[PDB]
Amino acid sequence: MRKKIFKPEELRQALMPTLEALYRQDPESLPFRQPVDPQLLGIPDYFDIVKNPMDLSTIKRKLDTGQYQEPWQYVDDVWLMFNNAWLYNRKTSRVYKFCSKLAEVFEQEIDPVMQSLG
Ligand SMILES: COC(=O)c1cccc(C(=O)Nc2ncnc3nc[nH]c23)c1
Repeated sequence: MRKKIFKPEELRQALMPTLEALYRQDPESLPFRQPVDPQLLGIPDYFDIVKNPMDLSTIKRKLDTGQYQEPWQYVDDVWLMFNNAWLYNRKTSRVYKFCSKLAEVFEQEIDPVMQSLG
């Protein structure tokens, strides 16, 4: 099977608008722009529950520097960010609701872009 047919710089160009769409969500992107800081947020159990943290700044730096070698690796990091927030936070919470808003934006933005890689 063929692997890594796209250049990382091709993935950067194709996928960047889906990431920019998340950054444009105000105020829903604000809890996701920087890594969760458990000390600042007073949630000392965060790293016990969330074993692989992810946030927009980490995704952005990986995409900007061509670290994604397959399109699904980017998609998996975005989903990891969402799934961590839904896992840790109460379904009734503001962060949980804001996560769901971002995931809805991402779903609408990502489907046509993945088709354009077909
Ligand atoms: C620059 O950072 C901020 O301004 C800000 C504002 C409000 C909330 C947060 C924040 O990270 N809250 C979170 N609490 C629990 N779990 C989470 N998962 C993602 N964010 C989570 C950040």
